[PDB]
Amino acid sequence: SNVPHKSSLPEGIRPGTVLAIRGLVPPNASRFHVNLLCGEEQGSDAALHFNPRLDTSEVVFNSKEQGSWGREERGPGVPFQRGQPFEVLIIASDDGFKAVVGDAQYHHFRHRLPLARVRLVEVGGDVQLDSVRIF
Amino acid sequence: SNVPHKSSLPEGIRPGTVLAIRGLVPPNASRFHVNLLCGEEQGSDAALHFNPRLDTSEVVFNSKEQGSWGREERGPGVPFQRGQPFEVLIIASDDGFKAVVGDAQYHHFRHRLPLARVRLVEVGGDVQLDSVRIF
Repeated sequence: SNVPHKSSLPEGIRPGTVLAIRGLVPPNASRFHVNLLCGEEQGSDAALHFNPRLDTSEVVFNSKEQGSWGREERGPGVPFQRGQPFEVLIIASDDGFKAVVGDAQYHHFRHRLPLARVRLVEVGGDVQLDSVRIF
Repeated sequence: SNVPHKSSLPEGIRPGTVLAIRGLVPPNASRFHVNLLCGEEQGSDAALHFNPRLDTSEVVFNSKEQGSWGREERGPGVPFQRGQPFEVLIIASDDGFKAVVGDAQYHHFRHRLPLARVRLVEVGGDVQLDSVRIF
């Protein structure tokens, strides 16, 4: 099911980077995640934690700095559902991350960590990954 | 007939703007183009001219400033096919525009004109335009 999928970013990501994720939410999915991490260690700091929760019908955005999670932000409802495919874009700007779902602007997450700290993209949880691409 | 499509950019563009163009090349197409223009008058500067040419089997990149073109850049082959649909992403970064065709980055066009000058997207030529979206 391609999970957990990891994409190393040796030179980081610059403003104007597009992370395109396509996949299927399987019929009994609880939640999956897309993490922009600062290192490969267990529990690495996270510039972005993108967490669709099918079981609670929420989409959580958060960061992790010096080992402690920030305050969660929530998007406007769950634009995913079990047994349906999806296309997500996570777009890095100078100001934050834009989440696009189903070709529609979904949520904007202001930067909390420096963007230059990102070195790894991880995708895992209850998702059957079609493709992960980084432009 | 066959008038160029125009979309204005109210807030202009900056690092992180993504221009998503989906369409189809007509079966007897010669060429089509996507322009990032700096104004609404005829002949205004083009920060980016993206010009797939089916008749000469190439894709030409260029810029226009005060009526005169610049140095032409070309990409590896032509990832377009007469009669076939396509998806193009033009991604504004800090050092240039990233052009994605299909599922892969095709060319990097380093900025020649200031990014803050772009105010209009124009698409013309032999192309069926299905959707233009700015994220």
